[PDB]
Amino acid sequence: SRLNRESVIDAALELLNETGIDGLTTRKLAQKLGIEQPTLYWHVKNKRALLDALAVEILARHHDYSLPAAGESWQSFLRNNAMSFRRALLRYRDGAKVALGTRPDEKQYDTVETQLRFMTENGFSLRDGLYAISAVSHFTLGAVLEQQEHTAALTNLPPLLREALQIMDSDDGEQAFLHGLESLIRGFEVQLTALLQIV
Amino acid sequence: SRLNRESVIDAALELLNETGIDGLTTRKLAQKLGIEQPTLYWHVKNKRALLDALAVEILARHHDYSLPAAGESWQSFLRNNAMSFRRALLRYRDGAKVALGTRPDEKQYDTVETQLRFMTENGFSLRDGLYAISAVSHFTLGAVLEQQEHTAALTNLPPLLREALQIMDSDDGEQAFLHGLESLIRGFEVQLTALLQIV
Ligand SMILES: CN(C)[C@@H]1C(O)=C(C(N)=O)C(=O)[C@@]2(O)C(O)=C3C(=O)c4c(O)cccc4[C@@](C)(O)[C@H]3C[C@@H]12
Ligand SMILES: CN(C)[C@@H]1C(O)=C(C(N)=O)C(=O)[C@@]2(O)C(O)=C3C(=O)c4c(O)cccc4[C@@](C)(O)[C@H]3C[C@@H]12
Ligand SMILES: [Cl-]
Ligand SMILES: [Cl-]
Ligand SMILES: [Cl-]
Ligand SMILES: [Cl-]
Ligand SMILES: [Cl-]
Ligand SMILES: [Cl-]
Ligand SMILES: [Mg+2]
Ligand SMILES: [Mg+2]
Repeated sequence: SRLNRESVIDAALELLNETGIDGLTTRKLAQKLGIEQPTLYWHVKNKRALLDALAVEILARHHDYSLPAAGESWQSFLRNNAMSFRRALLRYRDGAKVALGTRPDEKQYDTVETQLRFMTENGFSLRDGLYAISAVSHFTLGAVLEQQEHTAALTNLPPLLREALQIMDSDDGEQAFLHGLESLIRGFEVQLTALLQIV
Repeated sequence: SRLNRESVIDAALELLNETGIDGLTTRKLAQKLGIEQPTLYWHVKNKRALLDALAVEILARHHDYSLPAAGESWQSFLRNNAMSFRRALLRYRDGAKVALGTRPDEKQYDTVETQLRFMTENGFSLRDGLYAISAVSHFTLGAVLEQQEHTAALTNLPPLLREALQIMDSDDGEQAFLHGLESLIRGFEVQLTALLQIV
C-alpha cells in the first residue's frame, strides 16, 4: 500500500495498538503494509527511527493544548497542558513508553520555545520553569505508564491495602492523577512566590 | 549452575543489566545459567513471572528507606522514601520499566500497610494518603524512566531550548528530581492543612 511518511506512521500506530511496543517490529510493519522487508527499509531504517517518529506524531495528532490561551495563568496552562498530554499518551497502547526519553523534534521547536518563554514571562527562571515543566511531564508519564503496564500485566491482604487496591481498581487513574497534579502546581506556586524568603 | 530462587534472580538481574528489559529473555537466561530451556521452565515459567520477581527483589535488595523513623514527619518520610526508591530503580538497567504496573507482593504487605497506616496517623484520609504516595511513586518512576530511556536512545535550536537542553545534559536528573519532589511534598501539605477550607 502507500509508503509516504504519513501512511507508514498510520500503519505503525495501528500495529502499536494491536501488539504494544515490545511486540512492534519492522517485519510485522512490512506485513501490515503488504510489502517486503527491503522495501520497508528504504522508508524506515530501524525500530528506533519509528519510535522517535511515533512519539512526535502521537502528540501532533492528539495533544491539542500545547500552547497557553491569551491571558492564561501559568497554573491553568500547566493543568490544561498536562491533561492534554495524558490523553494523548493514553490514546495508543504503550503510548507513554513510546514517548519516554525522546527530545524535542525540530517540528516542535517553535512550540516548546513558546512554553519555556511563557514560564519565564511569569516570573520563573528558565531553570525553575524547566524543573516545573519536567516535573509535570514526569508525574504524567509515570501515572500513565503505571496505568497502562498494569493492564499489560493483567494479560490475606491487610485492611488498608485491601481498601487502597479497591480505591485504585475503582477508577482508571484520572482521579489520583488530577489530585497529584493540583498538589504539584501549588507546590510550584509556593516556590515561585517565596523568591529569596526561607520557605 | 545453582537454580534456587535466589540464584535465578541474581542471574536475571545480571542479564537485565547487560541486555535491558526488551532484550531479557528466558532463552538468554538459560544460556547465562548454563542450562537447557526445559530445565529453566521448571523454575521460571515465563518472562512475566521473572519481571514480577525482579521488581520485588530490586527493592528488597536496594530500597532501604521503606519505613519511617521513630517520630519522623510524614514530609521527611516521603522525601527519604522517594530518594531510596529512585536509587533502587536506577541500580539496574531498565529497573523502572521492571517496576512498572506491579502490585504489592505478599512479602511487602507488612511494609506497605505500615506506610498507609502512617499517613492516616498523620491526618490523611486513606484516599488522600494513597494519592500522595501514588503521586510520589509516579513522579519518581517517570523521572527515572526518562533518564534511563534517554540513555537507551543515545545507543538551529532556539535559545531557551538550547539552554534547557544544556541544563538537562549537565546533570544526571537528580537536581530536577529533588526540586520537583519538594514542590510535590509542599502541595500535599497545603492540601492536608486546608481541611474543609477553600484553598
Ligand atoms: C509539559 N508538557 C507535557 C510539555 C509539552 O506540552 C510538550 C508538547 N509537545 O507540547 C512536550 O514536548 C513535553 O511533553 C516534553 O516532552 C518536553 C521535553 O521532552 C523536553 C525535553 O526533553 C528537554 C527540554 C525541553 C523539553 C520540553 C520543554 O519540550 C518539554 C515540554 C513537555
Ligand atoms: C512511595 N514509595 C515509592 C512506596 C514504597 O516505598 C514501596 C516499597 N516497597 O517500600 C512500594 O511498594 C511503592 O513503591 C509502590 O510500588 C506502591 C504501589 O505499587 C502500591 C500499589 O500499586 C497499590 C496500592 C498500594 C501501593 C503501595 C502503598 O504499596 C505503594 C508504595 C510505594
Ligand atoms: Cl495504496
Ligand atoms: Cl508509496
Ligand atoms: Cl524490529
Ligand atoms: Cl553451581
Ligand atoms: Cl539447583
Ligand atoms: Cl522470553
Ligand atoms: Mg519529553
Ligand atoms: Mg508500585
